[PDB]
Amino acid sequence: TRPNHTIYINNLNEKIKKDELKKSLHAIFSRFGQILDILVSRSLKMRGQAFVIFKEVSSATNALRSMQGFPFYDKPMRIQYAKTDSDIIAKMKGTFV
Amino acid sequence: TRPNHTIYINNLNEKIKKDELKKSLHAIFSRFGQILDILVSRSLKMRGQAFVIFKEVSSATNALRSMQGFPFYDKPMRIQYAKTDSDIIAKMKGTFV
Amino acid sequence: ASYVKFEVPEDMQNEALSLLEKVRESGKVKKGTNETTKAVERGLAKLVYIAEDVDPPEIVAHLPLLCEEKNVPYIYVKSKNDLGRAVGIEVPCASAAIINEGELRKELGSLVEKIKGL
RNA sequence: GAGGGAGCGCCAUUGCACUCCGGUGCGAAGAACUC
Repeated sequence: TRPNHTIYINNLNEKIKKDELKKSLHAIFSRFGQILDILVSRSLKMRGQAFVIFKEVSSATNALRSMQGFPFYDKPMRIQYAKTDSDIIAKMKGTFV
Repeated sequence: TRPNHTIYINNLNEKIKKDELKKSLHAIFSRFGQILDILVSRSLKMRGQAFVIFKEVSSATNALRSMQGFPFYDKPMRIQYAKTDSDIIAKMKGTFV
Repeated sequence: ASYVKFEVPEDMQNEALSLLEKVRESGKVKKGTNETTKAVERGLAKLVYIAEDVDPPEIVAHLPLLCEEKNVPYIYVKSKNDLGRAVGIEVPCASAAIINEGELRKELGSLVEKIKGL
């Protein structure tokens, strides 16, 4: 997929409450640049994805080369770029990715 | 230092509240094995430091080698081993007094 | 003086503030005058505290009369500072309201049944 | 403003704990946050 300032992570641990999950993404991705918003899925039963929205695409691609496969809560993140404005739709629809 | 079940992390970002920080360190350290406890305080003398108590010292040394200098909250952690066993490790060998 | 509709004697005010120091660890109390005005019109309050020395009287002046309209007990206490340390906050507090009868209901029902006799 | 309900700054601190505990301005007379 072509670059985009939002990265789309899945294989996130589903069982983890979501404020904590957002904050733990922040813990590990603030290093790469200003985050406008962290957007996690909901919930618990369906799988786990989240969009982290960087403000500059170079930071997003930085997250992606670096944190690929990193074991977040003992589950290696499968990380790619978000597709054509997937994040703004996922925030609509209600419920939460 | 001699290896130890417990790692001593410092140069942590001190602006972050206690439970958020404990659960961010479980997020990035669970990977290396069972964590018996994570002890953080923000007393004047314990700002910016945390103790992570692994159950097997191999988890501690794999953790200390992998996460060395990892920018947690945009700040490279200093990981070394704890100088003395944590009380709970002490009781598991008992040793505790 | 003078949005106080009735006077109440010191040591009944003091089991009141100490009793409210003890209800936070069984039930639930709402602190500050916006959450207590909201405790009451929601229709949930079971007894509400008003400080006597709040300094634009109008901050709490509507509380006595919007306790009489839907029949909620209320008690006056002298310093907002003591109600502040009573509810557990670190500033002063103009008015509070217990909202859950977690387990001490007899001991406050007595206390209300002392509010009536004035 | 409507919601909301307790934090938000500054100075100092690089500090090895497992009884808790620096200073200080603002904050229930409403912090953060959402709209």
